[PDB]
Amino acid sequence: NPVERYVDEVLNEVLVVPNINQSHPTTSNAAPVLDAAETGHTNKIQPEDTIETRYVQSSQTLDEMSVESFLGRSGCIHESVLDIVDNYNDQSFTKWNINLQEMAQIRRKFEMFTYARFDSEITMVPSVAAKDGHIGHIVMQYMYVPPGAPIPTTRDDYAWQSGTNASVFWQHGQPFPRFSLPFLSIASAYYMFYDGYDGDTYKSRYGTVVTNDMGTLCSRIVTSEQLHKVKVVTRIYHKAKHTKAWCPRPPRAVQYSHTHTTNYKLSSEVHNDVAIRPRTNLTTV
Amino acid sequence: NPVERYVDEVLNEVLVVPNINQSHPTTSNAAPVLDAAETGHTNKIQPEDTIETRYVQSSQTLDEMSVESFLGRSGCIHESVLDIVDNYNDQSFTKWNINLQEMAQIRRKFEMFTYARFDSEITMVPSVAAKDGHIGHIVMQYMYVPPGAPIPTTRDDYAWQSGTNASVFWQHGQPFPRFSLPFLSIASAYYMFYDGYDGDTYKSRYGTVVTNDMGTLCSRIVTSEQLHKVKVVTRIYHKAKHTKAWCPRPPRAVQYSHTHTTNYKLSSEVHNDVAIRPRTNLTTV
Amino acid sequence: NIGNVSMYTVTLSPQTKLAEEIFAIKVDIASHPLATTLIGEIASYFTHWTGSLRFSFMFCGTANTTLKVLLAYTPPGIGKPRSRKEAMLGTHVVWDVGLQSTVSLVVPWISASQYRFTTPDTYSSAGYITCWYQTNFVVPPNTPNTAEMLCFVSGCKDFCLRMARDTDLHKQTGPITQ
Amino acid sequence: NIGNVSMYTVTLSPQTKLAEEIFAIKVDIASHPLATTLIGEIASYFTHWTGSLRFSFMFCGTANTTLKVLLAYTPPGIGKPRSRKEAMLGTHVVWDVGLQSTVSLVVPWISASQYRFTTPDTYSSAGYITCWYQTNFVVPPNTPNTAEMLCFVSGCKDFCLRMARDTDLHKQTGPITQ
Amino acid sequence: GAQVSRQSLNYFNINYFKDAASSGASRLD
Amino acid sequence: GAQVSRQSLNYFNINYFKDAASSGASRLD
Amino acid sequence: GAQVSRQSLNYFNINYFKDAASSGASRLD
Amino acid sequence: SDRIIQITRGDSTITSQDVANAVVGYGVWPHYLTPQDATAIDKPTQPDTSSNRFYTLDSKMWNSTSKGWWWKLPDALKDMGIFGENMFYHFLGRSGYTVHVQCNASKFHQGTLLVVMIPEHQLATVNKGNVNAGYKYTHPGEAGREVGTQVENEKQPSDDNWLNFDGTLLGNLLIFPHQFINLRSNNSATLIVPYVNAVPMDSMVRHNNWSLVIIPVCQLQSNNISNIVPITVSISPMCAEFSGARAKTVVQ
Amino acid sequence: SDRIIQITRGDSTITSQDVANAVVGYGVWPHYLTPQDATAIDKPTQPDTSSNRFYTLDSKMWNSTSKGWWWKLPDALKDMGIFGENMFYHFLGRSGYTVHVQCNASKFHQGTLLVVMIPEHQLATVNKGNVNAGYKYTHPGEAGREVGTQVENEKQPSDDNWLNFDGTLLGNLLIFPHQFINLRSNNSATLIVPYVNAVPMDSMVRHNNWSLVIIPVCQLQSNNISNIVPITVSISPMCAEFSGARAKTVVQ
Ligand SMILES: *C(=O)CCCCCCCCCCCCC
Ligand SMILES: *C(=O)CCCCCCCCCCCCC
Ligand SMILES: *C(=O)CCCCCCCCCCCCC
Ligand SMILES: CCCCCCCCCCCC(=O)O
Ligand SMILES: CCCCCCCCCCCC(=O)O
Repeated sequence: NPVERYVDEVLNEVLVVPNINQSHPTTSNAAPVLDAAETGHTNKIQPEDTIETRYVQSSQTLDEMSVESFLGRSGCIHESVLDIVDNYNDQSFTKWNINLQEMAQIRRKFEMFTYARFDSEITMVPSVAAKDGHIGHIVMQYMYVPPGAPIPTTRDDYAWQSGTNASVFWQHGQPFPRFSLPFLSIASAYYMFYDGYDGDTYKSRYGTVVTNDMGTLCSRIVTSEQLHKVKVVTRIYHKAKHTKAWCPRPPRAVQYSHTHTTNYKLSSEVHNDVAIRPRTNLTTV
Repeated sequence: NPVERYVDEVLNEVLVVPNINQSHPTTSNAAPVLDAAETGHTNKIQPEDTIETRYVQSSQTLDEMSVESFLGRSGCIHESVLDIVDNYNDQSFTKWNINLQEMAQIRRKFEMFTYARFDSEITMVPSVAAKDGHIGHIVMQYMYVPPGAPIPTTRDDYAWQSGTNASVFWQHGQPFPRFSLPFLSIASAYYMFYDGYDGDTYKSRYGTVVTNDMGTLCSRIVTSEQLHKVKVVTRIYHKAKHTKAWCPRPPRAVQYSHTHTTNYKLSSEVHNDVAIRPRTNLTTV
Repeated sequence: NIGNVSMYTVTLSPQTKLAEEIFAIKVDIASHPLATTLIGEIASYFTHWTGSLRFSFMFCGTANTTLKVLLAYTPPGIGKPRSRKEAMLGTHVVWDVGLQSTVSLVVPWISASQYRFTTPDTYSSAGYITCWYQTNFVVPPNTPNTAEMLCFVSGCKDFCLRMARDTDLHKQTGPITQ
Repeated sequence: NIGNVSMYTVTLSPQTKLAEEIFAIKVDIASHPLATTLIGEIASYFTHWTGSLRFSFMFCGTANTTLKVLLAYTPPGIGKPRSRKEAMLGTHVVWDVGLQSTVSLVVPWISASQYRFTTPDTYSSAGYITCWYQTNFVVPPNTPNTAEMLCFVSGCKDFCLRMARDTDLHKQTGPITQ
Repeated sequence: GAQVSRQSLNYFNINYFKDAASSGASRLD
Repeated sequence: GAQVSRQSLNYFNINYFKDAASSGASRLD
Repeated sequence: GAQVSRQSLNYFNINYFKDAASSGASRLD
Repeated sequence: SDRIIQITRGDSTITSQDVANAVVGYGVWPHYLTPQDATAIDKPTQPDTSSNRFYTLDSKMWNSTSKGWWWKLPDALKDMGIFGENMFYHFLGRSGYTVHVQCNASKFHQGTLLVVMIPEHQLATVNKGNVNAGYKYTHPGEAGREVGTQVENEKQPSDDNWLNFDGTLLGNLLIFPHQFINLRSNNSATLIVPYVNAVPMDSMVRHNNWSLVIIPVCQLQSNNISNIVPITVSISPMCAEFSGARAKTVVQ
Repeated sequence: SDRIIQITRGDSTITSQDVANAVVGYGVWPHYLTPQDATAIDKPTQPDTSSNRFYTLDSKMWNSTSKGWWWKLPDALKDMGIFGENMFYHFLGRSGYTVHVQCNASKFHQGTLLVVMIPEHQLATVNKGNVNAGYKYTHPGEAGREVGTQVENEKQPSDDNWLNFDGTLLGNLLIFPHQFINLRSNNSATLIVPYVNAVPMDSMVRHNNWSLVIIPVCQLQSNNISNIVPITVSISPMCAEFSGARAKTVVQ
């Protein structure tokens, strides 16, 4: 019943963990504790098998541990900066090659899976810093330029007309802009890792850069030159909706150094490079 | 009927007080007025038992005296201050170890019970003081950092990405931010008092500090450095929703001195420390 | 007595003058000395109150000590009684101390308005409850000549508080630090 | 050993003293050295944890090497056992190495509160798991006198994480460039 | 989320968010 | 777009926009 | 809080808040 | 007769011919933990009669200048037979109690003791900043604490009986389970309290659930002061069950 | 497989991949005392999992010159957790046991241990007239007795393994519940024994019901003698129940 299912959503009890049943002492030639890790399988022994447990009714749920929950939280993926210093025409617009590889926080979560398919919710948080005192009337334009569409080279470029491209206009004072984007890949899922090239020569590119092109985001201060200079920083937040993930993998142990690559750097003292805290010895807890 | 019950909600007549019935003169060997307080029980004698009362239909209700009503009112629990004096980078962000022990007004009400379980409604009231004249465009970020999550050490710390933590962004001019928080304890109820330690040594901690860790609230002015300095004071208001309370206790008679402890201070003239007004003598009303 | 447990006890003793007064307080739920009792404290969190109050008194003398006391409630519109005869004309209970230690006097809700203000208000002053010797505190030889009495207070079936407000029985004169 | 595969193996060898300690670690899911294991990493993305842990140990000596080891879990409220006798009084498994290489010790959920904090917290410390020689590492002549042992960890049917938070097991100290 | 009663005096007890904590004050027992 | 259930506890699962991507978080399997 | 009448000329007399004082002007006697 | 009472627990039977009824804390009689509320998954040990029996603590002397006494449970029983052993060998424990305070004088004596059972009686320190009561001071064992006798140490709790040792007025202690021992009417007080806590079971070594506070609200008086009037306390665990067995915890 | 075994008692689980079956003494599995056979009238305390769990004794070294070892029950467990506490706090006690002797070597080692459980193994003294074995000597605790190591005291029991320390021939010990640990076939021995006595319950302080005797009938031999071959014993009480609670008995 969708209504009973609805209540489960509200109470967050869609996925319940099993109970612990009462066990008793045993003397058998069947030893569940013994197994063989060589098989590649995990021994499914439970607490009732090693000790005498009591009956306990579990009331915990796994809803929050779902992939939708794990990846369904908005995190910053980019910080666009438009700092008017000495040339309005040149400093009033910018572009960014879209990707989820620049911020370690969210990148690491997505990278715990090999492939992922999801829709995106983008929320933008613009903040206008009054460098000279007043900010006037700030109106912004965020244009999504898919690969192929002409990228504007000036703040008054004809590409800004957005005859076909999607543009979001934000007027300072109004609530934060937000919009959704369907699964944009030409494949069935986004490659989180890609052991491939775009060719077979020594100079061929390697990794996700070959497969993950999401276009460019071109920003612009629509308002014309004002007496007082401002610094507009627009933070882009991304949330995954309707997510699916395949083939889980180990979490990134070292820091990220570049986008679209697993490359890393190690110091002379590697223990400083990983989260592992050195032990004094095996018996020191 | 939920509709008749609904009307009761609107009229606030869910819990009605009993009527007074007409009584008559009596001459009996059963004396209700006499009892024994030693038993630990209160004598349930009513007005009809001591005097000749008339019949009166009571129209008073106890709805407002409910625990939900008593604790269901928003009170200030914290005043966060971000005063830009001489260093923007250092003065533009702060943190607060969350607790309901800093404001006497609400603390005393909750402390009239030993254990309490409830959901929380948090409303924030930010006020930007224009120290130098203009305030520009102020955008705030309030991040809830659960115990364990990395606490930002700079205004541009990576922790601000909020890849998983809940963050609330407020843009000056928009209505006051507000959100709800589920019952956050690892226990079945919040300890209002705790006669225990986190260990068994002379240096073990005592009291609710051992059990009540709700994490940290980290604030930050998202907007970059502006010409004019401002002082942003954000007042956090907390309201209990869906409340339950157990084991009532005496109200705090003296002033609170510290958080998580019943400690107090007494002067040489203790009558000044309590609300008791000294009597001239027993017969002076 | 403030700061001592003695502030909770009333002492009784053999009198030489008849019908002497023992104590006299206001019936007002949030007035002193009722203010810091649990009911007074809770009442201070509200603006209006109504209903009857239940006052109980437990005799703590020896098992051989006798006494008859008159507990009276004087409705408003007059001053506190100057004598037992004056008090006796109002609502009262004659308490005979014996096997059962405690007695209860009920202060009936006698008011013009349905509710009264919790805070001290002239128009809504509830009256006075006084205590007098009905006879005398009598004891056999070799028995202590004084005895204590404890006083309790609670609300009857029709006590009710209304209009939530912040209390004036507790303050914060500085920051509560860690 | 950090930066080497050896950091994953425990070495066993013929002892001259009986009931010697082999290793001792905390049971806390997000404490070291459990922190970087998959379960520790995932646990670090949440604030509360609950349920039983499953610790497995695989013997990697020769087929002719014998050994009996005692694996014990000491519930909280006491220090780590100083001896095998002390450890043995708690939850434990006596592992006899033979045809089947791996053994599993289950650390039952024994706690006051339903959940514990994922981050190191005094009030919620889960206890210790220690390993001792039950007998000795015995080998025939012409057989290596030391052998390795691998240790695994996973959650039981009732393991559960709650309250999502950002991890402290990974950081970003600069911009990730193209 | 809507609890629709009828009596017509129809009562709608709507719950705009999917989390129980989001709802307002509770009803009396 | 409204998925109206009844139980009365009537449930309205409205979808304000015509594109599937526009909807909120998904239900659990 | 909705008083739904029918005549169709359906009338909805909604009361957005749970306190009687919150409602607007009264009807004539 | 309503004045008489007999309480049998295990191998102990206590009597009193002058009682003032009994009080069951919060109206709940002690009972074992149900699988619904349980959390620890191991089978609980329940000693029964060897644990749930009356243990008589050290007697105290009641005289004209006494300010009061207090004991904390389960701390007061840490050295009491099988119950004591069990609370140290196990991480977790759970129990209810029958508290029987005894005090007889004569029909020519007068005095009144206020016997209260306080849940989570978190003690305070006076004028010592944020320094809290030391573990040692809140764990006096069967000896309890005689109010107004100790030569203060920094971590010494409050001795202000009128302020309940925690900043609340004495007169309001009646909100907790209590009884009075008024020498003219009763010679004992009986309180049966259930297990009260925010968790199903807890560490008996670091968390004291209940606190037995005895304050003489009416001074002891008589014309035969040479005759000592003691106060004796007998406490009996009820439904005591423990979990998480290991080695015995030794507190220092 | 018939070679494998897993024994779970309370919070302990023991395994062995090379067993030679198990032996249930006299075919009777341990069980609690019935009201038909009972004599003491008080309700028995039954600790359950906190008592009925495996306790591992001090390991012994088996070498070419070893003559044997013996332990007496319940004496060997007098200092073992809750079981130990209970046997001293109570006058009466009753219990069954699961004895698991462990000894692993290699396929190039040879040796044979005779593991026997003897009921009422009343030890003898040799050439000492009518002087009997002293209480101290028959109560060695978890350390047991290493045959042929002590510098005799008058009250010192017999060390004649071939005469069973009581005047009977070793070869006939097979009449009692027993097993052999023959290094070429098994690495452990398991014996489950019931409560055997002429009375329903008894004093665990003065009467040792069972005696675990281990005699190496075939000398330990190998070409790698430097490698020590220990013998470890783990005993688990079963259906332990006690009666007649009082103060703890301290033996001197
Ligand atoms: C409940 O769980 C869903 C809440 C939906 C909010 C929208 C409420 C307004 C519904 C209007 C529908 C009109 C019916 C024709
Ligand atoms: C779904 O595909 C269309 C979404 C329509 C949005 C409006 C929802 C409110 C409907 C109120 C109707 C009241 C019924 C009388
Ligand atoms: C009355 O007590 C509750 C008031 C509820 C306010 C919401 C009104 C809008 C209801 C729209 C429902 C559409 C029906 C499908
Ligand atoms: C225009 C705002 C940003 C939209 C990003 C959605 C596309 C996410 C694809 C992730 C591929 C990757 O970078 O590895
Ligand atoms: C982040 C805003 C503040 C949220 C506070 C909710 C938690 C209340 C817990 C009260 C425990 C205490 O401090 O004694």
